[PDB]
Amino acid sequence: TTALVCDNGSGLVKAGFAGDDAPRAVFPSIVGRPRHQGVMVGMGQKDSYVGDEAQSKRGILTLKYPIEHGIITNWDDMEKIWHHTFYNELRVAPEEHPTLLTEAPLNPKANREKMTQIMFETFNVPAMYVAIQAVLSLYASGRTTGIVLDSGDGVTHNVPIYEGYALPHAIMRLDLAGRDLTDYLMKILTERGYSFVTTAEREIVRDIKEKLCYVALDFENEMATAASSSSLEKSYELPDGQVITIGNERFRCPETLFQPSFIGMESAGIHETTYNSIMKCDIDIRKDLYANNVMSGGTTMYPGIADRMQKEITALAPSTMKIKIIAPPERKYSVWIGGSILASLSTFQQMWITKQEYDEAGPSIVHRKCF
Amino acid sequence: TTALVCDNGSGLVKAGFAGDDAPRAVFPSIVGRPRHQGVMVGMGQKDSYVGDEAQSKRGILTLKYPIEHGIITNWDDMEKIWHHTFYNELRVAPEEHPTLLTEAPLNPKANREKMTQIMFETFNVPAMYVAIQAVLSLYASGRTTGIVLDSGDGVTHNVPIYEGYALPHAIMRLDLAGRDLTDYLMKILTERGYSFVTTAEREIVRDIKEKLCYVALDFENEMATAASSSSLEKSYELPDGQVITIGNERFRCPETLFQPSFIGMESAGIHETTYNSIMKCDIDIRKDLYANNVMSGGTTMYPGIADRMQKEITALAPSTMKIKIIAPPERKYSVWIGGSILASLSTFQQMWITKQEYDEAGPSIVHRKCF
Amino acid sequence: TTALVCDNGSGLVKAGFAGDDAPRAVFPSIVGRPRHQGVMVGMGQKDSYVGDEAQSKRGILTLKYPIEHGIITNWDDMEKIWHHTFYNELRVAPEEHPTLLTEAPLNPKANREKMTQIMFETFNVPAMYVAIQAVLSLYASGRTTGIVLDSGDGVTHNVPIYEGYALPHAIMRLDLAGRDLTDYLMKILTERGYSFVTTAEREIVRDIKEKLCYVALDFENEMATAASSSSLEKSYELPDGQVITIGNERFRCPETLFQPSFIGMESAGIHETTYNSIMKCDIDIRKDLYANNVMSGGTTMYPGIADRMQKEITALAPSTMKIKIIAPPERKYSVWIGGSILASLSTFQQMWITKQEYDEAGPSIVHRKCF
Amino acid sequence: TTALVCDNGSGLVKAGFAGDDAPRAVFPSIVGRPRHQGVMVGMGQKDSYVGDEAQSKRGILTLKYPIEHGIITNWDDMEKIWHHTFYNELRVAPEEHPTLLTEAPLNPKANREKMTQIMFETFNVPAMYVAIQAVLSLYASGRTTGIVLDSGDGVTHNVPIYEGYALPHAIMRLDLAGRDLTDYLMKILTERGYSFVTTAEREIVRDIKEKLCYVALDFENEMATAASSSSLEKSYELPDGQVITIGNERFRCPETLFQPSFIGMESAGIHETTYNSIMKCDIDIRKDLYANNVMSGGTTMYPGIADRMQKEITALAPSTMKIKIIAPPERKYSVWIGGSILASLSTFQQMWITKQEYDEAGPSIVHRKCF
Amino acid sequence: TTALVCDNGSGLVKAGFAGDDAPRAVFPSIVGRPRHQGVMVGMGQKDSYVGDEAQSKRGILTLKYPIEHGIITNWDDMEKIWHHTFYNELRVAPEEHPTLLTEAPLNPKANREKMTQIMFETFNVPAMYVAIQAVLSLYASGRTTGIVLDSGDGVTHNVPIYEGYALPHAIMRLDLAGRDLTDYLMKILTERGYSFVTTAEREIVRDIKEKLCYVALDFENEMATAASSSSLEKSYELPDGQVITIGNERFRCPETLFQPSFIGMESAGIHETTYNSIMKCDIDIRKDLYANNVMSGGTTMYPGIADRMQKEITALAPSTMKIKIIAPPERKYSVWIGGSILASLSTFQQMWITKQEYDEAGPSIVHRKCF
Ligand SMILES: Nc1ncnc2c1ncn2[C@@H]1O[C@H](COP(=O)(O)OP(=O)(O)O)[C@@H](O)[C@H]1O
Ligand SMILES: Nc1ncnc2c1ncn2[C@@H]1O[C@H](COP(=O)(O)OP(=O)(O)O)[C@@H](O)[C@H]1O
Ligand SMILES: Nc1ncnc2c1ncn2[C@@H]1O[C@H](COP(=O)(O)OP(=O)(O)O)[C@@H](O)[C@H]1O
Ligand SMILES: Nc1ncnc2c1ncn2[C@@H]1O[C@H](COP(=O)(O)OP(=O)(O)O)[C@@H](O)[C@H]1O
Ligand SMILES: Nc1ncnc2c1ncn2[C@@H]1O[C@H](COP(=O)(O)OP(=O)(O)O)[C@@H](O)[C@H]1O
Ligand SMILES: [Mg+2]
Ligand SMILES: [Mg+2]
Ligand SMILES: [Mg+2]
Ligand SMILES: [Mg+2]
Ligand SMILES: [Mg+2]
Repeated sequence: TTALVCDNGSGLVKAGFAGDDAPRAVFPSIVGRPRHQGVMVGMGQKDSYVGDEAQSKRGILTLKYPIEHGIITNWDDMEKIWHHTFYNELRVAPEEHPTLLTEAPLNPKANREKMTQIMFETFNVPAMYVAIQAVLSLYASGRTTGIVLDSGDGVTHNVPIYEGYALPHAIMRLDLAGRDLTDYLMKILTERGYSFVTTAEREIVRDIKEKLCYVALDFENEMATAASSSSLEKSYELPDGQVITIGNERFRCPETLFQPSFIGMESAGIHETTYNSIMKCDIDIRKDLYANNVMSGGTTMYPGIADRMQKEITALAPSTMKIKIIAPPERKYSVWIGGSILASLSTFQQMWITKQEYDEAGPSIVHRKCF
Repeated sequence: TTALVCDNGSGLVKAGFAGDDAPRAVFPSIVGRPRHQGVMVGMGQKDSYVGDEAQSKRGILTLKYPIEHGIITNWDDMEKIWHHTFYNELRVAPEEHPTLLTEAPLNPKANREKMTQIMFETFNVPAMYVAIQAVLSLYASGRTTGIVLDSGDGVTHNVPIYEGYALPHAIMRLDLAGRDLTDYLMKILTERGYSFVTTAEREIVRDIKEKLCYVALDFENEMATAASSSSLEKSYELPDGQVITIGNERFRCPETLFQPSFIGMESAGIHETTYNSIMKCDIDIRKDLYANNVMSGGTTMYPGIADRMQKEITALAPSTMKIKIIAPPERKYSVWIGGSILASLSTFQQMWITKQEYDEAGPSIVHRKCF
Repeated sequence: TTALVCDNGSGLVKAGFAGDDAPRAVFPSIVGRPRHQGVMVGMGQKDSYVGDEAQSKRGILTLKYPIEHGIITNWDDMEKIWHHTFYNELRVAPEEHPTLLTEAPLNPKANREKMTQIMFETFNVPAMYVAIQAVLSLYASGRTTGIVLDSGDGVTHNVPIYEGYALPHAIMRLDLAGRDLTDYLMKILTERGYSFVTTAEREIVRDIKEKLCYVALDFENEMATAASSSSLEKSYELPDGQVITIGNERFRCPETLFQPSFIGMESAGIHETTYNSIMKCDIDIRKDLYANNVMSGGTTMYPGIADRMQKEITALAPSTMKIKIIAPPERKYSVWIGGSILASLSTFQQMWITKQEYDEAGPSIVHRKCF
Repeated sequence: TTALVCDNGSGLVKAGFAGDDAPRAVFPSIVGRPRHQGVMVGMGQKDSYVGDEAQSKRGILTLKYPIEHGIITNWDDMEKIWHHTFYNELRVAPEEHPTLLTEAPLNPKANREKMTQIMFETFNVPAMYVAIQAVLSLYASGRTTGIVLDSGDGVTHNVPIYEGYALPHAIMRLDLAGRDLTDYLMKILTERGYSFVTTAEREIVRDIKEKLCYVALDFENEMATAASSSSLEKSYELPDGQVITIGNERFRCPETLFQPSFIGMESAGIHETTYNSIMKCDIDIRKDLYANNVMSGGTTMYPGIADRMQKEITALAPSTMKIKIIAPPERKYSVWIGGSILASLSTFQQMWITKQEYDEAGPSIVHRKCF
Repeated sequence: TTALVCDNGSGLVKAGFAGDDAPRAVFPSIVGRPRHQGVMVGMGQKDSYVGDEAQSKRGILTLKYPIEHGIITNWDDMEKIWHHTFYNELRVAPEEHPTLLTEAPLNPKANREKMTQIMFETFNVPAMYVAIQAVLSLYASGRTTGIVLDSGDGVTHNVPIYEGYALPHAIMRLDLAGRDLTDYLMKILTERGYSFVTTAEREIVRDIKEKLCYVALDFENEMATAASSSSLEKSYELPDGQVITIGNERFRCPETLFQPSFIGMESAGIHETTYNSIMKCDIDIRKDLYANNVMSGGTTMYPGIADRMQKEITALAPSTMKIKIIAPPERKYSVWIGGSILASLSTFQQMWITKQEYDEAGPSIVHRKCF
């Protein structure tokens, strides 16, 4: 029975079974192919590496991410990852369980529809349902009210929910996200001669970022103190033993989330995106949202980012509004956790879209709405 | 002598001279600033683009509209546009002529007062008068009786006038207008992967809308026929040569005017706003208003919108009431045209507020009433 | 008065005076040292050969290029070349003139800073300014808009500029360049027994390349026709009189620019690097960039390379976009020419960084931005 | 059935049958001709001695090596040696078996093609395949990852292989090898009056080298200790009974591999050639290569050479990188052993190029790639 | 002051003073001892004849040459000749002057060291320096670039020098030289009954050779014409009045230099030795060497030898290479002349090895290198 929860994000694939409080399979949504050599099978050499093994043999592969900015672009590779997810990672035969999928709001309708088709035809998934990540994030936090600030790898978005009701009219979405932060950092590391150009190296820079980068509480001030050599500098050991010294970049990188323009992004920073979404909501609600900002996973894992936003939102908001940011430990899996909850949830059972229904109605059925 | 007619709307600035039957200067109320680069003058690089040149170099500018929802918010940029209007567009020295301004009803009093101050101090305008757009619209149509339905970019409003008398007690005003329609359309275009996020792209979407969108006579029915691929689909070529295919959005966008809730707007659709305004009028007048609905400019330019409202008002009204909607060609400049007429009108001459009077009485003088 | 223009590239040093339309001193950035013998001075034997004399006596020297991939690595030898440039080549006493330097974008900050220090301390250069090569290239072409495709010896890079504004957010940079092409060719010449291993021989292969190699319009097709002995074969006389016959290599070498993977380079070919840089620009600009691609110097000197890219970009671009590649004669000195123009340019005068300023502010001053 | 493994090197010919763990025929690739006398057959005097008999009667022959620097130069004599190999040494009729040949990387294409022609036409070899020596060396060591350092008689080369994939982009090749070491030693022996000038004597010096020479762990230091008469001196008995005393030369000879310049070679020593090849590989691989350097045969047989390189590579590498050099006993036949393995390998069977295929496609067929 | 120049060759001793353009003492390096008689002093009969007096009384002496193949073998007699050189020939007291010695390249180190010891201990030579003959030969010719072809009595050798730099890596050395030519000729004269077996007679044959022998431009052709009695025959009068007729031998003798094998020499002829030495040099140099071959003394005095080599080198070389052989009159003293120049040369002064230095450092000091 149970159910599968598959948070097929743009960065990491988080899969597991309903009822568990943690993902069982967490691995990079990556399909790698022998960068060079051509590679005739000959003996038995495969030309396809997925997830952890692509990381292991990263040095000979060109790594691709099927999903870009929250949208599945390379469907062949996407299908491949799902295949791998079920059989090689979870070790489960798809048709045993109904599957709960997730996605970012404001995606192309074809994203849902094509994904749906595959679930029902390639994997023969008894029944399937695609939920919105923001909703799930609140379930994880145990809230019915708040601003969900999702921000990881491909997509950043804001969803206002009030006492169980979604306020779709104020959804915000940015391309700013972890992947942009990574690439920005690559560009910045170059300032010190640390040239990174390969997809392998990009991947390394992701690892650098996740170890050293953090959010400043006052970018300008801290940046100024960085003029003096100090604790702001911290080293990193590369795979080949070469040691890197990181300085300003350690906080300049994540700062992009607050100052978009760093990468040529025209939009406003996440604190204003959040604030404005609240401004687009009814005045009787605004207060409740101010005291219940809920950070999801991904890039919200930077140290001190909660405090930084608390500061800036407080500045933007009215002085009597209590600004409080919810940013629990394990929020990196917030969506997946919510999925587990929802899937195990009793009444939710009626929401499954059976293959039967799909065959009867066709693709359009996935756009039905209900909690 | 003559006079200047300056229909300083929220979307387009329409300026010209009294007596002409068409605006001489029609350009976007836009102030653009180099999105990125910082831009030290250095050689002679300016950091300020207004109107047509902001459109021309749109790709490197962050475009701002000084006016929002009919209210001047960025006064610095507003002043700048007026400067540009007089010297760069009309090529006229302000102090030569008295100036006729316009605005939406129910604006903040400070809007009038601050605007007034600028006219008299920055531009030294001999004498100035601020009229209400609805009144002017009827002058353009040659009517003394009717419901003026103004609806363009920032403001939609209803004003009942009967045989030369204004009925201020039944004025309606909505935030629904062209700019909301544009942004809704952006949100909807996303359904097909047509991501538009920049102010430049917003501007493009405005152009899309103005070419392809039209009003359905029966939204539900037409929307249903759109299930079959047909003539409802129509393509559009983007600035970079990429081709867009528009389907449902082609009529779903303008439909928002009839179903507000599409963008989270709580108010009733324009056909009910109109109807209700008539209901708030004396029963002896109602009949005359029913047969004389006058559409102003802006969004009333959508194809078939007159017929659509005729239908719905007919449904709302009594069966014996002849419902007739006046929606002349060139109504996109209705207000401006009326301004030209009124300014050239003999007796109107007494209405000018001289700088002398202003200096004697102060700001409050602009709230005097007379036809 | 005047000014010195010193395009200190990785391959050739191009120096001259502002106002001239051609470099006065063009010579190889090479420092050679007696390969063997040890060489005690004894009588008066020097152990240091720079530029043309290193070429002349190439046969007994190990030739080094101080600059690698656009970065100054051997600062001692770099200083030496500059010394030579001023006194032995230009025959000018540095302190007479302000100096305009150039470099590739995305270099290590220390490259600028150390270079700066030397100018002010070793050569006592009154005032100095370091410009970006791409900007200069457009000046040479007389354009304010276009994609600069720089590609010579150490660095290939793409810079988008629009109507005087730089779009730094879409700068691309590759290690692929002339030096890699040379070394690839060495590796390929080996196929016919033409073993080249010395730095002297590398230098010869550079000369081979510059005489015989050209860009195919259809690599696959031409390569196929090369199966038949024909005009594709062309001979070359080595310094010792031995005659070489070149076949496939004549176009396989430069083809690497379009197919990176030939040398194990992971990145995309220059036509996609260019295209993608344009894709990273605002959609309102893209069109203007498509019709204004500007090839700089270096490797763009291969025959037919303009036509080849025109073809491939046309394939990549939308069918309505007019693809036009600007690739003027004398583009091999494009940057230097632009430097001459800019240095002579009136308003530019304010940009000089005086030694005074440097002493007051310190190294960081060279990162100030302005046109 | 089985297969023939013929490691036709430049020094020794190693031939045997697939499945054996050792060569059956190991003899010098030498063709000797009566140095003087002219030699009319008369009675039955032959003018051609091959291999062991050329060594036996070395004193009256001018000895030639058909192969020079890995390239077959004297094809007539090459054919002769192969004839001898099959009939006089192995005692096998060629057409019984498919033949596995080997060669150094980066050879002239004509080397493969002409060799191929002979196999199919002179010897009528059912099917034949030419493999690269480096690959075979790893098979012998049982590894799928490592740096193959091949260095014997005519060719020294470096090939990086990672988990079954070849990284051709970082292949290095030097002319430095055993034959150069021999000739250098001849030149050096002259210092003590030991004049060796004949090809016979060269051959003797080869034997001297193989008995006495070894690699210093610290050349400078050891060389200094050699100032004192000691155990560094060791004697050798010549064929005529004359006794030689060897001193410094005992380690100065092999030192050339680390200091090229000793013989006027411009290239870097083998420890830097190795290191640099690793530097040309992806950073995620480098570590694995550092701990898996695999020495092939030939000159790697010098005593302590593994330890010497371990030292110098350790100096070059990062301190955290575990440097380990694999240099097994019997590595002098590494390639041949690998050949035996590969030939017996099941799936490899498909790789044979049948004479049929050759006749159909022609010479070019030998450049097909597959494992 | 001045200096002594002592070209202590294997055939003739050429001694004189620095600054002179010709040797003052030129005499045979011969020590003769009463062949028979025993010779007790008795009255005052000496048992030791050196140089000219050994020639005068040649008929009763067994003549020995202390030097063989460029190596001093009989040190007792060597010392004796030097004694004679200084006191009996030059008439100078050694200690008055510093002494410049010469030797062939690739000699045993003990040759230099023992010679050195004697200079400092037996003759108390203030300071001494041992130069290489090839270098000196170029000084005589006034060149800094060329192939020195030295070939006289004991040693033939090739040294490449380029613009003041020695290229030791391509030095060639043969035992073929005048003494071998003499002995070959003795063996050949026997064909006509002219038996020569004594050292006295050997000496006569040397004189025959120097009068009649010459180099053929086409050995085969000329040899064929010698079938007819002609001008090729030429007579010689022996010391006892007996007349010799020389025919084929007149050119067969010197031909050995081009065809080594005539005396059982395995090496290649001097034209190939020269050519190959050039081939071992860098390709950028080869051309300069081709046009600057410099013949030293000794056997290069044969008539037409320059033309003969020009022919054969031209055949070996590329058709575009201008082959030019420098073979000036008085080249028989080339080395000595160069010595005079160098010794008088200003800067050279620093090169003298003082006895002081020798006593401090010991023998090894003579292997220091510098020009
Ligand atoms: N400790 C960390 N600090 C900062 N960012 C992190 C950290 N861990 C992960 N990330 C970022 O989050 C991204 C993926 O997180 P996730 O929320 O699972 O993305 P998605 O749901 O879009 O797949 C990573 O690619 C990385 O950029
Ligand atoms: N052909 C058209 N169809 C539909 N809408 C239009 C058309 N032309 C203009 N508009 C809308 O009208 C807006 C401005 O019209 P206008 O009445 O001048 O506005 P305002 O008076 O508020 O400045 C435009 O921004 C656009 O949204
Ligand atoms: N005729 C030519 N054809 C092709 N490539 C050329 C030609 N001339 C020069 N080059 C290449 O351009 C390189 C240097 O050009 P340049 O643009 O001055 O380099 P840089 O500015 O990096 O110093 C040369 O090293 C050579 O590789
Ligand atoms: N014990 C030894 N020590 C050092 N070098 C050796 C030894 N044995 C052989 N060699 C060198 O290896 C050379 C040939 O080895 P091999 O690897 O078979 O050469 P190739 O494969 O090129 O024919 C010999 O000519 C000799 O120079
Ligand atoms: N005219 C000549 N023709 C040919 N060979 C000569 C002539 N004169 C001298 N030689 C040869 O040169 C030899 C010595 O010349 P030289 O160059 O001084 O020898 P070395 O320098 O070795 O002492 C003589 O022994 C003789 O063999
Ligand atoms: Mg996510
Ligand atoms: Mg209006
Ligand atoms: Mg350049
Ligand atoms: Mg081998
Ligand atoms: Mg001599």
